[PDB]
Amino acid sequence: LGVAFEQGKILPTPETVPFRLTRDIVDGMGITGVEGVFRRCCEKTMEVMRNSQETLLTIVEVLLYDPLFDWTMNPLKALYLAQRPSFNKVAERVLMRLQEKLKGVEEGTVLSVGGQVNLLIQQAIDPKNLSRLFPGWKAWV
Amino acid sequence: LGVAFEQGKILPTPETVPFRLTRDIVDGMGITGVEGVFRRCCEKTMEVMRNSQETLLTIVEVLLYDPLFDWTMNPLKALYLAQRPSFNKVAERVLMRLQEKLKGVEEGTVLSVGGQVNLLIQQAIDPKNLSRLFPGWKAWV
Amino acid sequence: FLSLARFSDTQYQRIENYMKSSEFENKQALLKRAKERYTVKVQRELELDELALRALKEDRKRFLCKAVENYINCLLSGEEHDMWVFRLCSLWLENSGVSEVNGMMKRDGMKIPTYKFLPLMYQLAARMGTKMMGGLGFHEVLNNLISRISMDHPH
Repeated sequence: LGVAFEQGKILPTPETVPFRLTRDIVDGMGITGVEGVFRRCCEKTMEVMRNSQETLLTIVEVLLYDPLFDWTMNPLKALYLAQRPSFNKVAERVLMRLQEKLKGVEEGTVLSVGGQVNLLIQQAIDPKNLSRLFPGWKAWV
Repeated sequence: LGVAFEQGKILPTPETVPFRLTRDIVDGMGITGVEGVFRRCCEKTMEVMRNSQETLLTIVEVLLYDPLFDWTMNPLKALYLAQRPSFNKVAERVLMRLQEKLKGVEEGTVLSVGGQVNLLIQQAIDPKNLSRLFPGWKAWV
Repeated sequence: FLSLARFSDTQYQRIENYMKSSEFENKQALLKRAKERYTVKVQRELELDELALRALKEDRKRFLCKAVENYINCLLSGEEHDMWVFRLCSLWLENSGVSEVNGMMKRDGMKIPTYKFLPLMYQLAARMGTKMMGGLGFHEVLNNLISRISMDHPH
């Protein structure tokens, strides 16, 4: 869990998927796929996250100001992760992005829990986003 | 109407009231005061503004990029208004503030039309905010 | 036409916001710091980022052209949504350097009735100029449109 707080998007090969929802993952959920248990559980989890936005934001604020927490991406880490043969401003931007996520703001518009979950599922299962990803991530898997 | 887009808050004596709702204004509305016709009409107007947020934002974008529109506050105008005996960044900040107003965001939280109207009425009729205002504005009037 | 124009404008606005987003600036600053074995990967990233930027710019240009064309068609196809001439003018002024947008404006906007441009006549007039006049230049097209509006509604 070294990579977090969307530091993977800053990588030379940006990650365009919020999480891994590849074909194997959906196939292992049964015939219903993402529809059914997965979508309802995602909605319930998002509702819980939204209802506890203040606590989560406070915890992340505590993490982001830790002097020994080296969560920021550096060129050495970026090259090590993908190899082939002001701190205050960044922290404030990350906190603002997290607050927008907790309040359902994605592209400047207010989205409900169901709409946000549907958008995340669509982004994760979009083949176009998976194509841009690094081969080592094994999007086809 | 020379002063607009919250340029009055940038003045040496900032304006802490969104509009004029002094004692005379409320008294002229009848015995019911702000309650009744005034509050319902404010809610209806705010709903109309919210439903046409895209058009209003586009119009304000057209205004703010007009080379001959000198809407920004300058020290000469600030001193002339209250006398006693990067442009792109400012425009973007103003547009963001207008978008937050149109979407009901006031202090980083989503407020309904009724809640926003109640907050505006409270801010306008607050004696503490009126006390800080310039005497020439005649808050007591 | 209005629905397609709105969707194309939304996509173009999202792309423009992504270009101006602080995340893009942070990524660019990281690449600049990294560029200052090591050579091969530095030039590889300085080529991949340029390729991605070119593709994003091409997508933005395509979305902008489609949005402008659909807004023009919507304006020519009715009068209920005349308020969107403000969005069409905002896109035209903010993208005056694109030759395709200027050509589309010259070919189709002259068929639009002039009275739809009356409310924003102040902003149309304030953009008059001479330095970039030509056959496909923005200034000549704007001058011709303003003159035609003035001829139709001088008052």
